[PDB]
Amino acid sequence: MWSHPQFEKASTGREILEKLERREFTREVLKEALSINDRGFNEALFKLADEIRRKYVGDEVHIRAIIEFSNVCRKNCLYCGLRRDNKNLKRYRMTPEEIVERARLAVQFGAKTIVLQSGEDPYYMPDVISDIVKEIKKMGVAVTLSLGEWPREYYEKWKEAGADRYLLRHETANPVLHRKLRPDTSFENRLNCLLTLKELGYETGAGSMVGLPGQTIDDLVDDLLFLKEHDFDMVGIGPFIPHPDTPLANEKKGDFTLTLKMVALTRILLPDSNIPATTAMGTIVPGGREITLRCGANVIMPNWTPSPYRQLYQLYPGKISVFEKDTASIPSVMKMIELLGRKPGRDWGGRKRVFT
Ligand SMILES: Nc1ncnc2c1ncn2[C@@H]1O[C@H](CSCC[C@H](N)C(=O)O)[C@@H](O)[C@H]1O
Ligand code: SF4
Ligand SMILES: [C-]#N
Ligand SMILES: [Cl-]
Ligand SMILES: [Fe+2]
Repeated sequence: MWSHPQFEKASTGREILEKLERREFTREVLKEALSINDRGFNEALFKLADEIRRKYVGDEVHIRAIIEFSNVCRKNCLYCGLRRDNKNLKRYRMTPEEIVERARLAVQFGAKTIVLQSGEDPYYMPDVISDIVKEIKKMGVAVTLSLGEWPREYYEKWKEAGADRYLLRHETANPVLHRKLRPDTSFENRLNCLLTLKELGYETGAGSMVGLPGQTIDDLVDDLLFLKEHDFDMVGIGPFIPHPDTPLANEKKGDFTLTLKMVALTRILLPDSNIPATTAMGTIVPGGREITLRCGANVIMPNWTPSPYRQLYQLYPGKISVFEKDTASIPSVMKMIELLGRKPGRDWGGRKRVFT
């Protein structure tokens, strides 16, 4: 028997970068990219992702204004502050008039997509959502829904009402962990919803949380390969942020750098996808969204939920700032985009097929 020494780190990193540039996306390559803790490797990975972003989605940063119109949820996900067992949290629902008029104001401020997100709140489902969507589509903008898991019939009604996109983050592709963290449902259900949305012709968004309890680097690799397999139009990635009024209150927070590497690898794997710099990235690090927009992201989703509701959509701590008026976010993100040397989107920013 003979020795078995490891290879030097910088050269291994350079070999990983070469494999990523040649698009040799083996599990071992993705695992090693996620595992290397060298600032200079990571910077090269971010620059690769940024290059691919420049080439295949360009310099426009698309603005998607989010209205979080109800924090009522029938589910009990272990990570989420809106879980039904959290009795500390004041619940609210916006009327259709409040929602439509608030959407009109975002359109006037220049948002070209309105995102309607909520807890899984049966009050609205399906017909109130259809009515709201029809009204917002008259404003000349795209509509994205992010309402959770519903029957195919509901998704079909909302498509006929005019919805363009659906964001249903897959959370984790590990089916054992998924069920542990989402005890009402399953990864199979979540995937069936994503497949139905695609079949109905939505632009479909998935994406995971990074740093969930029990999640490993091998699970993150499976998330990347899941995203690649389905060629999602949008991918929403952010860190898990523990919420004090949930069973996961005392667990580790997701790591910003690891999450940024997931965004970068997602852009490399899916060159023409729409990738937000998520709210959670801005919560975890000051300037986190700006950094993420330099590491492969091309979308920003300012929070347009009005007072007094905004502060109650408490998915995780620190999500909401109440230091400025509730109309500040769209101008703010426009200034951010200008300071980055980017441009706001000129059209609805739908996913295009320009890579291969
Ligand atoms: N503690 C937490 N940390 C980070 N993101 C969280 C979080 N709790 C929830 N989220 C994220 O918030 C997203 C929107 S939840 C609202 C939409 C819908 N009920 C749905 O579940 O799809 C979830 O997809 C999840 O990725
Ligand atoms: S993640 Fe979505 S489904 Fe789960 S508790 Fe939160 S709002 Fe409800
Ligand atoms: C979400 N941004
Ligand atoms: Cl969108
Ligand atoms: Fe988001």
